[PDB]
Order: sequence, then structure tokens, then C-alpha cells
Amino acid sequence: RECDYCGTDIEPGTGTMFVHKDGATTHFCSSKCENNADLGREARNLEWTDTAR
Amino acid sequence: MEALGADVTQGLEKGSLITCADNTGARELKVISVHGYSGTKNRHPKAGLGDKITVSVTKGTPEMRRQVLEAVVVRQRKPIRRPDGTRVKFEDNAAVIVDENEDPRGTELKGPIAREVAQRFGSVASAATMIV
Amino acid sequence: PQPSRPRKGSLGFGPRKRSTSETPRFNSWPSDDGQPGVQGFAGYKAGMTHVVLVNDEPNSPREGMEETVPVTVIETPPMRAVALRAYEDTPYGQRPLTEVWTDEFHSELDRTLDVPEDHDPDAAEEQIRDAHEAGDLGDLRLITHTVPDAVPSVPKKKPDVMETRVGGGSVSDRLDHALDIVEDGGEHAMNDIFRAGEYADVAGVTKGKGTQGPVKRWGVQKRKGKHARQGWRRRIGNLGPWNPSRVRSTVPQQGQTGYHQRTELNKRLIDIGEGDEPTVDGGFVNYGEVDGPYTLVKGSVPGPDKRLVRFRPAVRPNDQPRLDPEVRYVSNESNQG
RNA sequence: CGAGUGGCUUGCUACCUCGAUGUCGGUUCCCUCCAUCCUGCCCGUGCAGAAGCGGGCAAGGGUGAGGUUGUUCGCCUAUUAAAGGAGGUCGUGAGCUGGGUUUAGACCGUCGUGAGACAGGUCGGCUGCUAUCUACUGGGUGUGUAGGUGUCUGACAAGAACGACCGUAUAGUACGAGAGGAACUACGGUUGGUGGCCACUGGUGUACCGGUUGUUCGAGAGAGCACGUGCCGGGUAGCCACGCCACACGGGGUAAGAGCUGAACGCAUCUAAGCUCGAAACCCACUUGGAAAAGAGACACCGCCGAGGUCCCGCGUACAAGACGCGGUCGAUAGACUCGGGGUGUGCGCGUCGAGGUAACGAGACGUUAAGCCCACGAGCACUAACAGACCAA
RNA sequence: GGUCUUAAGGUAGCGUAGUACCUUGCCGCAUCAGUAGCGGCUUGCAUGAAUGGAUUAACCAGAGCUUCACUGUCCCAACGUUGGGCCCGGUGAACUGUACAUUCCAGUGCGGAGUCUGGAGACACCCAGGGGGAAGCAAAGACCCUAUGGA
RNA sequence: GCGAAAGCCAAGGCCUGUCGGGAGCAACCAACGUUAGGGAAUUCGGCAAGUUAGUCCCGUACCUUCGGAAGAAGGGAUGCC
RNA sequence: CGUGGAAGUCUGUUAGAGUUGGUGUCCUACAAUACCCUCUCGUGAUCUAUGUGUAGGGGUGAAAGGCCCAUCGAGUCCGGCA
Ligand SMILES: CO[C@H]1C[C@H](O[C@H]2[C@H](C)[C@@H](O[C@@H]3O[C@H](C)C[C@H](N(C)C)[C@H]3OC(C)=O)[C@@H](C)C[C@@]3(CO3)C(=O)[C@H](C)[C@@H](OC(C)=O)[C@@H](C)[C@@H](C)OC(=O)[C@@H]2C)O[C@@H](C)[C@@H]1OC(C)=O
Ligand SMILES: [Cl-]
Ligand SMILES: [Cl-]
Ligand SMILES: [K+]
Ligand SMILES: [Mg+2]
Ligand SMILES: [Mg+2]
Ligand SMILES: [Mg+2]
Ligand SMILES: [Mg+2]
Ligand SMILES: [Mg+2]
Ligand SMILES: [Mg+2]
Ligand SMILES: [Mg+2]
Ligand SMILES: [Mg+2]
Ligand SMILES: [Mg+2]
Ligand SMILES: [Mg+2]
Ligand SMILES: [Mg+2]
Ligand SMILES: [Mg+2]
Ligand SMILES: [Mg+2]
Ligand SMILES: [Mg+2]
Ligand SMILES: [Mg+2]
Ligand SMILES: [Mg+2]
Ligand SMILES: [Mg+2]
Ligand SMILES: [Mg+2]
Ligand SMILES: [Mg+2]
Ligand SMILES: [Mg+2]
Ligand SMILES: [Mg+2]
Ligand SMILES: [Mg+2]
Ligand code: NA
Ligand code: NA
Ligand code: NA
Ligand code: NA
Ligand code: NA
Ligand code: NA
Ligand code: NA
Ligand code: NA
Ligand code: NA
Ligand code: NA
Ligand code: NA
Ligand code: NA
Ligand code: NA
Ligand code: NA
Ligand code: NA
Ligand code: NA
Ligand SMILES: [Sr+2]
Ligand SMILES: [Sr+2]
Ligand SMILES: [Sr+2]
Ligand SMILES: [Sr+2]
Ligand SMILES: [Sr+2]
Ligand SMILES: [Sr+2]
Ligand SMILES: [Sr+2]
Ligand SMILES: [Sr+2]
Ligand SMILES: [Sr+2]
Ligand SMILES: [Sr+2]
Ligand SMILES: [Sr+2]
Ligand SMILES: [Sr+2]
Ligand SMILES: [Sr+2]
Ligand SMILES: [Sr+2]
Ligand SMILES: [Sr+2]
Ligand SMILES: [Sr+2]
Ligand SMILES: [Sr+2]
Ligand SMILES: [Sr+2]
Ligand SMILES: [Sr+2]
Ligand SMILES: [Sr+2]
Ligand SMILES: [Sr+2]
Ligand SMILES: [Sr+2]
Ligand SMILES: [Sr+2]
Ligand SMILES: [Sr+2]
Ligand SMILES: [Sr+2]
Ligand SMILES: [Sr+2]
Ligand SMILES: [Sr+2]
Ligand SMILES: [Sr+2]
Ligand SMILES: [Sr+2]
Ligand SMILES: [Sr+2]
Ligand SMILES: [Sr+2]
Ligand SMILES: [Sr+2]
Ligand SMILES: [Sr+2]
Ligand SMILES: [Sr+2]
Repeated sequence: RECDYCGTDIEPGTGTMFVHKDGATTHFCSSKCENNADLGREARNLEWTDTAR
Repeated sequence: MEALGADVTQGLEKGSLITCADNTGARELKVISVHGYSGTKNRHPKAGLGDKITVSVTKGTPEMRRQVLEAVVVRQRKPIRRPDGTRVKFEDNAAVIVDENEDPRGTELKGPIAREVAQRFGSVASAATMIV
Repeated sequence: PQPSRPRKGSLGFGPRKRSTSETPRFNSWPSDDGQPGVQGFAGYKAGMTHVVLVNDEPNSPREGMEETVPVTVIETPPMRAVALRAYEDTPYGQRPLTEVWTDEFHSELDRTLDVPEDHDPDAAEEQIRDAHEAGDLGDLRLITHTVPDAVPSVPKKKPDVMETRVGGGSVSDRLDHALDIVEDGGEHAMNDIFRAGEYADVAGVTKGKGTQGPVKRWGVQKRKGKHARQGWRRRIGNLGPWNPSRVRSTVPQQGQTGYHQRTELNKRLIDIGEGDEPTVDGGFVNYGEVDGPYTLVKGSVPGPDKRLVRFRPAVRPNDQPRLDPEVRYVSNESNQG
């Protein structure tokens, strides 16, 4: 699987899956991504992210 | 009961104010007890995903309010561990009111449900919109 | 009416003092069933990583599905069985009779032992056989050491010597099997004793935590509410009643925690192999790199990295062995992150 | 109606203490009793089944969360296998708390001429001590056993190391007109307890990196202070739980009980001799400790002019002193350096753009730049430091 | 009862009261559950008019209760920071002391024993700890009674 | 900055709120920081802690002795160039 | 609508005064009444320095039997007093 935030490959047997109010599902590779998402930051704008580069 | 097929870290306690994921007329539920649970000294009785709890209606329609009904914990904020090691967390803590035969009191279920609840309470699953 | 509650901590692992030997000593051994063999092996703890498996259990609804299992990596290089000790049945229990040694010794065994120069392996062997004729021979055990030199991440070269039991067929046939291993060079591997999928008992001397208080040592409560701010935070209510006018040994007190021998039961051997397949990226934190004979044990194992852990076939297994589990993936992802 | 057991209540007595044995209730932490609430094995039934009712053995384990009340007691709620009772100076203030009783202030009611009273109510109203001895928890040093190293033995000691529940198949079956509705067994999980461990999730992380306010060092750059991080964001290692792993079965002998053979007493009789069974209880099994077990142990090897040990040096898988463990050039023990693996999030400078402004000037944007800075981990690497050397010892 | 004591015989109001013994009074509100709180009733053990009654805006480190918000008060504890604590140099008290003293389980005794009796256990010395016991230390009991005591 | 406020810094004073050295420095204690999910279940009692917060604009209930209640409540805004 | 700027008014660690809770720290103290956080007043019946007056069954007391030099339901010293 791939991270629905940064875009890197989520190491199997790792990660968290957040379920939204409407039903939408968002997989995360780490807490770093989760916390960056909670700050309202979009992955496109951050340079360390695989989506950007 | 039947195995959930996941490891649950209980996110609710006796007295917790949770959401009523149905069209019964009940808006906010308050946990009173948990079915088949027996704790230890000083420990607040814990409830979580897949547990059949006993609840009182805090908010809602004048007719549904103050009633002592049974429910099933559909969603919870604290992560649960699935067989593949992946953790799953929800937006809110939610429950659906149930009757004596483990069938939903209402007709339509609001919001998503966990696939683990499907194995224990079937008629709640076959009434669910989204199953994650 | 004051609610009931179980006592804080177990009285079975007492006294909670420091271990005499850092190398674990088994007090129980398996029953004599099949073909003669050494009832145990040993290695050095490396660290933890997860492995993906296919569900072996026939009674599981998930039989055949993908499943993540936490696994501890232990480096298990070949050990050397340098002697055969024999015990005799006396009216005072079992007592050692004689020992049969060898000529071939590992280059650095002299760092622990006063290596034998002049020994009679024949007269020793004779005393054991004349004792078996008399019907006085108890059990048959081998003196065994480890080659920490074979493990690059472990600082020590000084071998950890320990005795292991040989059980199996008849006392006559296992005497022969025992002598046969020794007479060569005493070299044996984990493949000789264990097979992947079997349940083993892992012994170990725990992580030393020095002196700790009751809350950590015995898991008593902390002072709650208003009591918590008075000058007493992590101290118990009382040391006992008025009468008896003494403090019982059962009341939770401070002292040594950790560095205790623990024998953890029913540990599944997920995989036995060789090479660098289970090593983590950047090396195992506070250990090193794995490249050689290893063993993947399901879950936790007592003790920290670099410590010697002992193996034994389960004396009391719960499930029936489901041999050679399918390994879909072993994680090599860094333990730093 | 009659005979008793207990010493939890109350009452009596006035033996003990008035040169003081700190109160009630609660809390915390430990041990116990059985007159047993649950769980195990039983017997009866107004025992079809299911759900009960009553009784026997039985103290292993369990007996929980809450609303009013200072309460104990008790009332009430929802859960539960059940939410038993009692003793330990009405266990526990050189442990806590201080809500009540019961100081000095004050009010109300009643009584009193009055001061003032009340076995009436009410608001406020203090918690001392550096442990000599003993006791226990853990830690050392010596002596005895009479040179050392390594491996063991097991007298005894500790354990609840495990208790309990729900579900599935058995089965809509046995049973029952029907309603209703089991079990043996096999499985899956949960809860409480226990021990351990950190790959995963989570926490911390005043290591580190970034943002940013105020002020100071002229600006820039780069920094200090703002309580022991200014605040905000992220967070490695480690330590942790909210995370993860593991914690039988079976034997042996019994209790209540069900029986066998069997006499006294030709018969009958489970008992008197004998025997077969039979509890979560006991013993073993399993875990932990344990040569100071005074019968002070066993084996193997090394050594008695030398085996081994101590100090020394570099360090931790160890650690409050002490102890323990490893390494010491025949070396990777620690540090430097370089990689690898990680944290942060794109450095100073310069170029372009930049709302504007005559210009000066200009917050900020893009590029250079997965940049810059940083690392409690790993590897490579004898470069640096493990040198020199002292002591004891049959 | 349809007067009598002793002059009169509770009027407005308030009322289970900071006053109500019975008492957690009864009904209601509120909570899953409310000896609490508020409202009503109220025969008031033993309310009541300057011994002031009722009532009341504003004020209050005054007493009781409810809600939103908040949170390590709690479930249930973890990690961290600073000063101690531990080891070393220097300085250097006090409390307390009839004697003996390694205790433990029972018993006995002025009925609450380290010392008596019986057994059990116990090799000596030292470090750290939290305080079970010495009916621990501290103050000739501030309760109670007594004194042909005191104020 | 509203300020004789905080915080930072001069001038001036001081390192004499006068014993030091060592251990990643343990238990335990004093002050204190951060803690997931829950959110007063704690307790006699939210004790302790936390929450909120400055300024401007909008807006403001019962009651009232008309003064007050009232910063009621609630909503929005806030930098730099 | 503006002006005016009243008050035993409000906010306020301005100076200053006070002392609610923590029943924290201390409790052979730093201290025979201390330390820290919290809290109250802060234009007035305000707070304060210095001088001055009232004396022991007497003062002083917005009253707590409060205070009158660590002494108060009758100060302290010496005497009566062995
Ligand atoms: C019971 O409340 C105590 C509270 C407190 O206890 C004393 C102190 C403990 C008191 O000791 C207790 O006194 C009670 C009257 C009797 C009690 N005994 C029955 C046991 C006695 O011991 C106790 C209660 O443990 C106190 C009298 C001790 C002492 C030596 O006499 C004394 O006077 C010293 C100068 C103490 O100062 C004062 C004013 O007491 C000081 C040492 C301080 C620092 O210590 C104390 O203050 C502690 C807080 O003061 C006492 C006078 C109270 O007695 C009563 C009946 O209320
Ligand atoms: Cl409950
Ligand atoms: Cl407590
Ligand atoms: K007394
Ligand atoms: Mg409790
Ligand atoms: Mg990690
Ligand atoms: Mg990760
Ligand atoms: Mg009985
Ligand atoms: Mg018992
Ligand atoms: Mg309670
Ligand atoms: Mg008592
Ligand atoms: Mg005591
Ligand atoms: Mg004390
Ligand atoms: Mg009170
Ligand atoms: Mg009171
Ligand atoms: Mg006290
Ligand atoms: Mg009332
Ligand atoms: Mg009148
Ligand atoms: Mg005492
Ligand atoms: Mg007296
Ligand atoms: Mg008196
Ligand atoms: Mg008199
Ligand atoms: Mg929390
Ligand atoms: Mg408060
Ligand atoms: Mg004057
Ligand atoms: Mg008076
Ligand atoms: Na204290
Ligand atoms: Na006591
Ligand atoms: Na009797
Ligand atoms: Na009595
Ligand atoms: Na008490
Ligand atoms: Na029992
Ligand atoms: Na109660
Ligand atoms: Na007592
Ligand atoms: Na006290
Ligand atoms: Na008490
Ligand atoms: Na049996
Ligand atoms: Na006032
Ligand atoms: Na805290
Ligand atoms: Na003591
Ligand atoms: Na104060
Ligand atoms: Na006088
Ligand atoms: Sr009790
Ligand atoms: Sr052994
Ligand atoms: Sr043993
Ligand atoms: Sr206190
Ligand atoms: Sr006694
Ligand atoms: Sr029963
Ligand atoms: Sr409560
Ligand atoms: Sr009582
Ligand atoms: Sr009662
Ligand atoms: Sr009180
Ligand atoms: Sr009274
Ligand atoms: Sr009362
Ligand atoms: Sr001797
Ligand atoms: Sr069934
Ligand atoms: Sr049916
Ligand atoms: Sr049928
Ligand atoms: Sr600082
Ligand atoms: Sr019988
Ligand atoms: Sr010996
Ligand atoms: Sr009347
Ligand atoms: Sr009045
Ligand atoms: Sr101490
Ligand atoms: Sr006195
Ligand atoms: Sr200066
Ligand atoms: Sr000095
Ligand atoms: Sr943080
Ligand atoms: Sr409350
Ligand atoms: Sr606002
Ligand atoms: Sr004023
Ligand atoms: Sr107080
Ligand atoms: Sr004091
Ligand atoms: Sr405080
Ligand atoms: Sr003010
Ligand atoms: Sr005199």
C-alpha cells in the first residue's frame, strides 16, 4: 500500500487508518503525516513529501 | 461472544457521552454498563467497539429521552488492531440502539461501521450504509 | 464494606533478588519419547522485527490468510558439547558420577575453564556402564558451551558454559548417542534439536532495573487524590496491622527489580535459518548486524540485546505442532523512525 | 418448650492504663476464620425439560462500578458467575484524610430570673519527632565448612500462576401436548490475576530541527534572556501501557457422595477387616529460591612455586556504596573520522519576481537546495586511549 | 368545652426552617440511581412580628445545589526538568538511654510479654529503605471523679 | 505598554540570599512540564490543577431600590509589508 | 447630543494595607507564628512615621473576654513567703 498523504510505501504491518465522518478512508504511514494533516497542511506544499518531489 | 477478529483498546467508560448512529430520535447516549463485564477495584468499567452496552438517552426527542435502552458500540476514537497489524480509528464514538433480539430499533444507520461489528451483530450490519 | 481485590504481584517468583548465574539454569526437562537427542540449545538475543505469516491453525476461521506476527531475532551459532556427565540414583537424590571429555577444544575455552590436559575417557565411560549394569544410573546430560566469537555483535569471547539433558530411547542407546556426539568435537546446530513450528521454552535473566519502588516492583497504587499532595506519592499505606508486631515478607516493599531468571513457556519458533534475511536497516539498535545462524521466536523473550537465552522443547505445550510455517514477508525496516 | 456454640451488637462489672496505649468514618497494604454469595464435586425435590427450591463436602480463586448521606449501617441504579459475612488494639493517624463526635467565635429552637444549659440543629475552627532496638524488603563484608576454576545436586522454602465467563458445533436436538429447551465433547474469544517484552500503536523525549513574539548585542548574519524549554510545530534512542508475547493436560491419595465383595446377625447390609470410584480442595506435576542442609554436599579438571584471584586500564547485557558482567594489541572495549541508519523540513549568500514608491525602499515568492543543521544506534576503521605495572595465593 | 391556669390565648405572614423529634415526612422537578438541592403540602416535638415578622435589587476569600466549558481529581499510570537523596573532602549538633537484648509462634501473668513457661528459629558485622512492634519519642490527661483546692 | 505592570537592557552594585567534589545522577521526597481514549467516574466538597483572558466592532436575559443587573450571555476582528 | 467629572464606585502584586484556600513547605525551623502560590482592600470609617495621652479590678476595646512589650477571665517586678 501507499500513504494517502506523503505517497511513500507503507511498510506492511505498520500504520494507522483514519475513518472520516462521511465514510472516507485515509491510510497513514506514520504519526508525522497524521499530525501534519491535522494542522491543515496539504502534502503538495511540503517539500519532503513524495507527492511534491 | 463470537471473536471480533481484532484487538480492541476500550475507548469508553461508564458515564461517557457518545453519539446515536441511527434515526430513533435519540441524539446523545450515555453509557451505564457493559454486557458480560466484571472489573476490579477502583477501575471504571470500560466499553469499546463491538461491546453491547446499556445506555440512557441524554439528548433527543421528548419521547426517547430518559429511557434506559441497550446499544452496540459501532465506532470509537481510540485505535483497534486488525490481524494485519494495521490500526483503525474513527472520527467520533458511536453506538446504535438495539432491542432484546439484537436488532436495531430504528430503520436507517447514520455514518460508517467497522467490519468487526458485522460478525457479532448481523442485522445491524445488513442495515449499515458503509462498512469499513 | 471495603471491596475485595487480589494482592499486588505474585509471590511465586520470590525472592526478588539478583540472579546467581547470568546464564539461565533449567530446573525441568522433557519426557523420554522418540529418538535420542539433546534437550536444548542456546543463542544470543538480537532484537525485534515483524514477520507476515499464513495462518497454520486448523480451528482458526482465518486459516490460510495473511497475518502479522511480532518476532524476536536470536543469533544461534553452533554449540560445542565438550563432555558427557553421568548421574547415579542415591538415597539423597541424584549425584554426579563421572565425566567423559575430549581432545578437541575451542581456541578460547580457556577464558572460562581450566581445560583438561590429562583425562581418561575410557575409565570414565567404564564407570558409567558398570553403574548401568547395577541399575544405579540416573540421567544423561552433556556439558555445553557457546561460541560468542562466532557472533560479531556480542563483545564477549568468554564462552557461557551450561549443562543440558539427553533424553529419548533406552538409557543404553542414549548413552551411545551422547558419547557419539562428544567423541567427534561436540558440534551441533539448532537444526539438530529443533524444527521451525515447534513450541519451545525460552529461559533468560531479565533486564536489570536496579532498585525500584513498590509501584514499579509490585504494581501497587500511587497515592490518589488529596493524599497524593501530602508528602506521600509512591509509598504504600502501611507495612501491616498492629498485631502481628512484625512486617511480613508478603507486604510489597522496595528493592531489586530485574536481573531475575524467568522461564517463559510455549514460545513458537517461527523460522530457523542462516544469513542476513532478518536484519534491520542501520543495524539492530544497541546490538549490531545479523549475518549467520539465527532463530525467529514468536513474541517476547526475557533479557536485553546481547544476552544469552536458553532453549528447551516445551515441557507442557497447549497446542499440537504445525510445522514449517509459510513466511510471506520479514521486515527489514529500520528500528529508528 | 427444651439443650447449647460463638464473642460481630448491646448491656453489665470496674480487673488494666489517667507522670496520656491519639477518635468515628474513609483510604491504603498485608494475613486469617467459615456459620459458603459465586465457582468444583454431591444428595433430595412438590426432580419431564429449562429455570429453581433445600441440604452435604469444600476457604483454591473471586465477591466489582456507581447516586443521596460524615456516616458504619442502610436506601437506590445498571452491570455480574456472585457482586457472602466476620477477625487481626471495633487491623492500619512515628501512612494518609479530617467530612462527624468533642475546645475556644456565632446563630436558631427549647429551658432558665440569670451566668448559662441541651446525649437538639447549624456555619467556622491545628494533625509534632533527624529511628537506638526489634521486624521485614533488597544490597554487601567476613568467619565456618578445609588451593582453585567450571558444572551440578536438593534438604527444605514460595506460588493462584492461574480463576471465571460468553459464544459456536453438539441442537432447535434429548425432554415436553405445547410453550419452551439442556448435556458429554470439540472448538473460538473475553474478563481478572500473573510474569516478561517494545517489531507494531500510543506517551514522554527542558537530545535535536523548524516557526515565531518581546528585548539586547547598530542592521544583516549569528546569538543571550523571558524558571529553570518564552511560546508554538515535529520528534530519534531509551524508559514505558493505552501496546505485544506467554501463563495445561494429566497423574496419586481423599471429603460429601455412588458403589463392590462382606461378617457380626444362615438373611439383609457400601464398612466392622478388604476393595472400586469421587471435589476449583490436598500431593505430584510446573515456576522461583536454595551449600550456612553443623550429616556444613557431589563431579570434572587445573594447581600446591605456582592454578587461580585482587588492584590497575577501556567499558557496560550491571549498578545508590559495595556487588555483577565484558574487553585489555594474539585487541574492535571506548573516542575521533567515514559510511549506513535516523530526526527536522529546504541554510547563509546570490539571481529573478514582488503590491507599490520618483527614488530610497520593500513584507514576501521561486531557484540554487531530498537543502542546511542534528543524532544517546550500527558498520568500516588500530588513528587515539586499553599503557606501565603492583599485590595475594595452598 | 360549644370556661380553667396565670393577664392574654398566636393576628399579617413564614413554615419539615441554620427553628421539625418522629424523618431519608408526602407529592413533584432533576439523575440510570439524588438521607442532597429546589417547589408545593405542612396539624409548627418546640415558627411569628424592633426577643422585630415577611421580603428584597445591589455587594460577598460567607453556607448548600444544578448546568455549559475545562482538566492527570479518577480510570492508571508513564516519561521528563530542577533541588535533594547515594559516594567523596571539610565542618559538626540534638532527641533519647534501669539493665540485659538475634527473634518468632503459643501460653502464662495486675486481664495488652524481646526478658516468665513451652516449643520453633537463629553464624557475626555493615549499607540502603519504607516505618509493623518497643501498648516508640514528646507534655506529672485539657475528658471523668475526688480535695471541707483556685479563679 | 494604559501603566510607577510583565518581560528585556542601561547607569550603579554584585557573583556574600557564602561550603565544596563525584555518579545519565537508582528507590524515595520537594517544586514543576507533557501525557493517548474517557472527562469529576475522584472527594465530605472539583480540594488541587486547568479553562478564560488584552483591545475593537456587533450584541445582551430574569430581576431592579431605575442607580444597577452588564465585561450578563453570545458572535466577529487582531500580524507583517 | 455634548460638556462636567461625582463616588465610604469598579479593575488593578502602582506604593501601601490585609490574610481566604493550599489544611502545600517548614514543624530539634531561616523564623518561640517563617516561605511559596492562591486571595481581599487599594480617595477613605484609608494607610503610615514621629511626638503625645490613658495603667492594673485599672486603661483600651466597630465586643473576639480582644489588647496593655513572646505575659491577660485581671500585666510585670519584688515583698508578704520557708
Ligand atoms: C489531638 O489534637 C492535638 C493536636 C496537636 O498535637 C500536637 C502534639 C502531638 C500534642 O501531643 C498530643 O497531645 C494531646 C493533648 C494528647 C495526645 N496523646 C493522647 C497521645 C498527644 O500525642 C498525640 C496526639 O499524638 C502536644 C500536646 C505535644 C506536646 C508535648 O506536649 C506539645 O505541646 C508540643 C510543644 C507541641 O506544641 C503543642 C502546642 O502541642 C509541638 C511539639 C508541636 C510542634 O507539635 C504539635 O503541635 C502536635 C500537632 O496539639 C495538641 C495540643 C492537640 O491535643 C488536643 C487534645 O487537641
Ligand atoms: Cl456499571
Ligand atoms: Cl491513597
Ligand atoms: K489512659
Ligand atoms: Mg474506592
Ligand atoms: Mg523504535
Ligand atoms: Mg514507525
Ligand atoms: Mg460446614
Ligand atoms: Mg483463603
Ligand atoms: Mg464514590
Ligand atoms: Mg481501629
Ligand atoms: Mg501505627
Ligand atoms: Mg514521622
Ligand atoms: Mg459539616
Ligand atoms: Mg461542623
Ligand atoms: Mg498527627
Ligand atoms: Mg424541604
Ligand atoms: Mg409587639
Ligand atoms: Mg503508638
Ligand atoms: Mg495528673
Ligand atoms: Mg473540664
Ligand atoms: Mg471559688
Ligand atoms: Mg488524558
Ligand atoms: Mg479551587
Ligand atoms: Mg501613636
Ligand atoms: Mg464567650
Ligand atoms: Na510530609
Ligand atoms: Na496504630
Ligand atoms: Na456461650
Ligand atoms: Na462486650
Ligand atoms: Na480510621
Ligand atoms: Na474459597
Ligand atoms: Na453509598
Ligand atoms: Na488502639
Ligand atoms: Na494525623
Ligand atoms: Na483515623
Ligand atoms: Na483426583
Ligand atoms: Na468584605
Ligand atoms: Na501531573
Ligand atoms: Na517501626
Ligand atoms: Na496567606
Ligand atoms: Na490586676
Ligand atoms: Sr474491616
Ligand atoms: Sr541446569
Ligand atoms: Sr528446582
Ligand atoms: Sr497535612
Ligand atoms: Sr504481641
Ligand atoms: Sr454451590
Ligand atoms: Sr460522587
Ligand atoms: Sr458501628
Ligand atoms: Sr438509618
Ligand atoms: Sr472536623
Ligand atoms: Sr449537640
Ligand atoms: Sr445529626
Ligand atoms: Sr567457630
Ligand atoms: Sr448452547
Ligand atoms: Sr422456539
Ligand atoms: Sr420436536
Ligand atoms: Sr533557560
Ligand atoms: Sr463412603
Ligand atoms: Sr559449604
Ligand atoms: Sr395559627
Ligand atoms: Sr430581617
Ligand atoms: Sr528511613
Ligand atoms: Sr496540663
Ligand atoms: Sr552592568
Ligand atoms: Sr563562608
Ligand atoms: Sr511535546
Ligand atoms: Sr461531582
Ligand atoms: Sr468573545
Ligand atoms: Sr473605595
Ligand atoms: Sr482551614
Ligand atoms: Sr508552626
Ligand atoms: Sr500550590
Ligand atoms: Sr480593587
Ligand atoms: Sr515569694
